[PDB]
Amino acid sequence: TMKVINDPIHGHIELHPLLVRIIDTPQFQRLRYIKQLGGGYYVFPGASHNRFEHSLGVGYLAGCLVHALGEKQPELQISERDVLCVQIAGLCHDLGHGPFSHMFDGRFIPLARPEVKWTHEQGSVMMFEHLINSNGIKPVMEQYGLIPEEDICFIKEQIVGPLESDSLWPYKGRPENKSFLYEIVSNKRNGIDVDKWDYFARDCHHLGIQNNFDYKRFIKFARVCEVDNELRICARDKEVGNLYDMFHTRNSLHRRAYQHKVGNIIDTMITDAFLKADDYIEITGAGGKKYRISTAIDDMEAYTKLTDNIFLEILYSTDPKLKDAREILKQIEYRNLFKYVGETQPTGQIKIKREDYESLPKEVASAKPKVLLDVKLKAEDFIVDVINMDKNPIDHVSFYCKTAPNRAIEQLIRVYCKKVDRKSLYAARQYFVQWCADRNFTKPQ
Amino acid sequence: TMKVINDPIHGHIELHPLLVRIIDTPQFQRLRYIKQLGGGYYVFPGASHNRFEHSLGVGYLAGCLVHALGEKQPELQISERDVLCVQIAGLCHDLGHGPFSHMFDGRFIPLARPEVKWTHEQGSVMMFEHLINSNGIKPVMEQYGLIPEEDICFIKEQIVGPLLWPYKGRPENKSFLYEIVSNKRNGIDVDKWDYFARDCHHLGIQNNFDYKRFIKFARVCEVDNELRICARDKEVGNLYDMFHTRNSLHRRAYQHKVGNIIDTMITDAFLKADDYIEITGAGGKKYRISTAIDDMEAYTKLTDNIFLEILYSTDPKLKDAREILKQIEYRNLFKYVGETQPTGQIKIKREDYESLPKEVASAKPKVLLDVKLKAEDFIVDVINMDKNPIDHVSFYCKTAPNRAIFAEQLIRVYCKKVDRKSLYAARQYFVQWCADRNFTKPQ
Ligand SMILES: [Fe+3]
Ligand SMILES: [Fe+3]
Repeated sequence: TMKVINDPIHGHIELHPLLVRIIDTPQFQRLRYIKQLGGGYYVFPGASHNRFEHSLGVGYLAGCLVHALGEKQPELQISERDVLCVQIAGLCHDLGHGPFSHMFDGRFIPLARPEVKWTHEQGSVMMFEHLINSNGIKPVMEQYGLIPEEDICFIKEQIVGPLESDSLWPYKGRPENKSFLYEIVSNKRNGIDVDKWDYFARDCHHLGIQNNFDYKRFIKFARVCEVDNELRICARDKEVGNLYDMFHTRNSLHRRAYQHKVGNIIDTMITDAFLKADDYIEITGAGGKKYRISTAIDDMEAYTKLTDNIFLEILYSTDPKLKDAREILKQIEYRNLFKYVGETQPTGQIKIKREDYESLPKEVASAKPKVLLDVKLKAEDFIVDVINMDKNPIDHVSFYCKTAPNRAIEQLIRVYCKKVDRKSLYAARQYFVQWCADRNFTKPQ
Repeated sequence: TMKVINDPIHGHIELHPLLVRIIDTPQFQRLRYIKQLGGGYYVFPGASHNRFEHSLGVGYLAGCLVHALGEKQPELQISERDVLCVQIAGLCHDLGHGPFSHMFDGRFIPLARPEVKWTHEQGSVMMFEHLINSNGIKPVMEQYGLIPEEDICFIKEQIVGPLLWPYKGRPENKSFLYEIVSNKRNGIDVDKWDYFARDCHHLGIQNNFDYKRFIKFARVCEVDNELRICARDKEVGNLYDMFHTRNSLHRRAYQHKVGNIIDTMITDAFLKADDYIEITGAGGKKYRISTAIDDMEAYTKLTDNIFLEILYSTDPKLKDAREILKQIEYRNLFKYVGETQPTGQIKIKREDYESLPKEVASAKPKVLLDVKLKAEDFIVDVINMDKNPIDHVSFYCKTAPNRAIFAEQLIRVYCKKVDRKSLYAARQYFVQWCADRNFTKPQ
């Protein structure tokens, strides 16, 4: 039946039946309720897009890439099984994302369970297992040629990396003669996945930013080529221009959107409300076990029901135990947001870790501003946001000469105050410039 | 002093402080949680847009058009007061929509409370009143030049209509101001200019209308001694493209066969939960999905979230409704039986919607069947809609500027039993019904 979907970025998108059986599941439809840019919608009206449309776009591009490669280089032995496998992986890369996307894995779980190590990617593999175990997708895979064991491995390894983790070949879903396949959906080495292609295009389409690259061109002029004796997705030397444009694009999206002063403040605000509500909201999981926002990631049956909905559940609650949290959201509505204090950077290659996120506010309040301050602030009154951004650009990308196509030719720390009196704002700036100095961080300007 | 927002459609929208005060309220922010195409999102994966962005765009377009009209025609005498009122009309236009937009007032309320007469436009007037009274906006309006009495009247009339010049908000010499946010005559208002563009941009359809061009070559001319907004002859081309865009959107999106079934499925889950869903209102009064339209304190909290409340619900009372929605996830949707029209007959009325399923199941298919379906098994979807329009438009010529120059009802039937035998029985019942109701013969 090959269902066709009309997407705003990719136009008509043909979907194989296995891809549909997966999409039409509770586990997968969950992304229809998780905004892609998270809190960015409270700054960009156009950012109403959710992770569902993204996951579809990534599946469509991942397949376009493998199929084009296999058609131009039959030697590579790219099979239709491989095509379908890469498609499913790109279709589930974000299946593990939580409410408001990055807010959840980058700031919420870190401040809620600092001892835990959670990643949207780990979550993706776990939800994939849940999806294929709760919707009997295993037999459907066999029916369409896939080899369940081997192929499920291949897909998960495409989403999270060598599972079993100067040596040899670490993957176990596919051999080394097909290494290039592991570079389509997620590849931070060259920093060019098909995921980034879709998210750049779509976040640009909806946010209002101009997209300068043309994924279609790459897909056409792409070719597997030998680099340091390894099969790698290379591209013609003429695409350098397009690549630079793509990097420009990436930079613009980060500066104007992903690192937006207010959008990030609204993120820390929502996170605060969640933390204040974490001891009261109940997400029912397996066997009725009542998980919490922070603990729901331990039972995929509940993480299925953990979406952006929680936000409104909080806003519309009557439970007095959720007043604190609810009022934070009410603040957002009225636009009585946290007040920006300053911005600093770690020194050297130091990078603050998630396990130490909860400590940052306290260190700020425990500082001793030289000039004695009238008002004394406490941590609870402080918010410390750590913004991560992921090296010369085109030098790390591989290229091939058209005559011989087979061969080849970071952290921002922002401090915001929950109090708005001119007084407390001045005191926060003092505590902040101190924390920077006594932790050896750049001089706030 | 201002407040620039960045929209993918209009670009850099500048927002006057009064507008920003109206926007930053729980009442206006509730529109960030009501999808525009409602059921469409389940068919068009990029139709995730909500009414909030639409509202901002209508506000912007309204100001763009009035301010320009006045700049070129000072004779008309348009004040910043008029612009701020028209702007507010644009913003609050949709304040009254309900869960999954047009589904709420066009099918759910009519099927749960046939006796009631609720329109989203009425609810917009109610929520606008609630907004300005709950967030002390009246003194702010006075601070920026408005006359709360008259001006709120002008805004409310601009949304719902009159209440021989039938308006108390503004006099007749300013009648053109009432054709910006909603002109039911020429089908040209900024609410359409926006929703066309934005919907096209999220659906994957192309929009060939350059609203900027109209706003440019647009002036106010007289017609039958009535000041109206007319376009330049050089815009006919543009207007034609507009009229195809509309049709395209209607044929391809608004009237989509599955998007429509999915909507009637949503309404079926809401109807199976109304009695069990509580919405705290004024004074703690608990309201139901179908009664929150009576108290705006409750209505303010009635958004699409209700969809996810039922889905994540554990109350066994809600199980039935949960299953309906679970089908939408699993894509085990209602099946399309057929379509018809009431040509040369009386049009179907909302108060009768509820009654329809039983009529269909009461039909006596001429050839007896092996399967007997029940009224609970049918779903009757009445699709209403609002000629050669380019003629209904008014036009002017540069030389002498001052001077001038689709079906109505679609009844569709879906079946819940999806086996062959049942769908066949359904087609028989439906054909019979169409016949003994003198409705067009099902194709
Ligand atoms: Fe992604
Ligand atoms: Fe509208």
